[PDB]
Amino acid sequence: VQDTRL
Amino acid sequence: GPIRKVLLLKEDHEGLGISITGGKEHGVPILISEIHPGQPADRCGGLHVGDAILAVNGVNLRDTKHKEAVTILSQQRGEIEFEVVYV
Ligand SMILES: *[SH](=O)([O-])[O-]
Repeated sequence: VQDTRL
Repeated sequence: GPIRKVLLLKEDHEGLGISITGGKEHGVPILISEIHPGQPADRCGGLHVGDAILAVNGVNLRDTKHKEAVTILSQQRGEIEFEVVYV
């Protein structure tokens, strides 16, 4: 998967 | 498992302070992969790594692609309610 910081 | 409703407060110049992974294209839910120290999620508590985010502010994330969830999550402001379940 991707990994996205929010 | 139990679905928890978790509150988080943040100013607009702040991030949520979480990272997410997963999404419909991967056949898995939107999952919390990291909680960043000192940021709103960490300070407010209640979220944990491995939680599936079922909804945020009443907006269902159960069948969202990764980028959709990123959009929805990133557009929430102020007082934010997550509904999560640890998987
Ligand atoms: S936090 O503002 O909800 O602790």
